Amino acid sequence: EKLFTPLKVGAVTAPNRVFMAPLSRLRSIEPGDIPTPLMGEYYRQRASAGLIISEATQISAQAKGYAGAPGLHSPEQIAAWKKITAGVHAEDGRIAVQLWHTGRISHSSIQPGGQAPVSASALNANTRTSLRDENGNAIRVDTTTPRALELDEIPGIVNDFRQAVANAREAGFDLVELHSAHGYLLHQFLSPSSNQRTDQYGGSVENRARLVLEVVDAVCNEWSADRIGIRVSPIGTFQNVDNGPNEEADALYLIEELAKRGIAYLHMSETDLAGGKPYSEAFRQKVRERFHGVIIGAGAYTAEKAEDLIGKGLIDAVAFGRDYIANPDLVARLQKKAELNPQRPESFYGGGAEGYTDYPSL
Ligand SMILES: Cc1cc2nc3c(=O)[nH]c(=O)nc-3n(C[C@H](O)[C@H](O)[C@H](O)COP(=O)(O)O)c2cc1C
Repeated sequence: EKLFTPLKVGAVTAPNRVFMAPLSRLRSIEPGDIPTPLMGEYYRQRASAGLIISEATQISAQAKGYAGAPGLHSPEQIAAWKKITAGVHAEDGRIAVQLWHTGRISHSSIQPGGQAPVSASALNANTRTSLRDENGNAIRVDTTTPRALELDEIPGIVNDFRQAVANAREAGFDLVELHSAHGYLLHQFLSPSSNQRTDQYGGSVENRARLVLEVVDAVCNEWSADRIGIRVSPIGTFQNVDNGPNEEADALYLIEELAKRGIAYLHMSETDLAGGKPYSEAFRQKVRERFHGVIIGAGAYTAEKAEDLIGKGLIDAVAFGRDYIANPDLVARLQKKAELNPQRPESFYGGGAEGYTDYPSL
């Protein structure tokens, strides 16, 4: 068994390889998109994880696409996150903040000034996001057609990521995870399906990856490379964003570029919740030989699959999502081979303590 052995992950050392995947639970305070003491308790309950990766967190107000998702741009948000990271650290845990811009997966009603959200191009995502109704309950609503970012707006986006990472450091996070997956802003630029730009930020894979790599360079400079992770989902289709006709070659280009920056980790979201074709061992080997930091696998993993791939030297750790929703002490349960609590999907998004902090530990 290798799941319960330590792993150096950039600036910190995880005592085990059972990581908590980033999970939007949409329970923040509005107005202000502010983390809450209840969120603090939820994360504290899970502090035995090798590493906690937080729910996706806005780099800016414009970044917002979901009602109830927290930010890390305002003083009030920084102060609230400080309490949450202190709680995790009080229990000898480690926590990374996942930072995103939702781009076109958003709605005008939650944008600054109530205006259209932004993206690489001006075509609708043709999906839904989650807002709140008049009583504060999560509701699904069709995405608003975006405006294409103007070329002179791109530096501001890079700066917003940079500033959010500065803020993450002050808030006491151990690492940051850039959300470059699942059809959100960075992935919108990466994918040819969502990027029809004719400037240097569209066309070739070099142009499509230009933005995410500018962001990686900015955040490594702001803090340190050993503090930076990135989540990608470069094979398959996610939230209507596929990865184009040369997805494998384009993925390896991006991974080679990321490797040059010497960042802490590469987190691969292998499938959407609806499923997809499995990664081949050949492709995993091609990834492994290009990236010289920690590789985290994710997507419907079992402990058995995690052990198999860690044992083969293809990944270093596994992030569990839904099992972590339902099992605060997932590490102890997997170590002891104990049964897991049943999941209650109706309370994954929005609401309060029920379905959030009421899954018991052993
Ligand atoms: C309720 C819920 C919220 C999620 N929120 C995020 C998120 O904020 N960021 C992210 O990268 N992935 C998010 N995902 C994807 C998970 O991180 C994970 O990749 C997915 O649940 C598959 O892994 P699992 O089979 O271990 O649950 C979310 C998944 C669920 C079920």
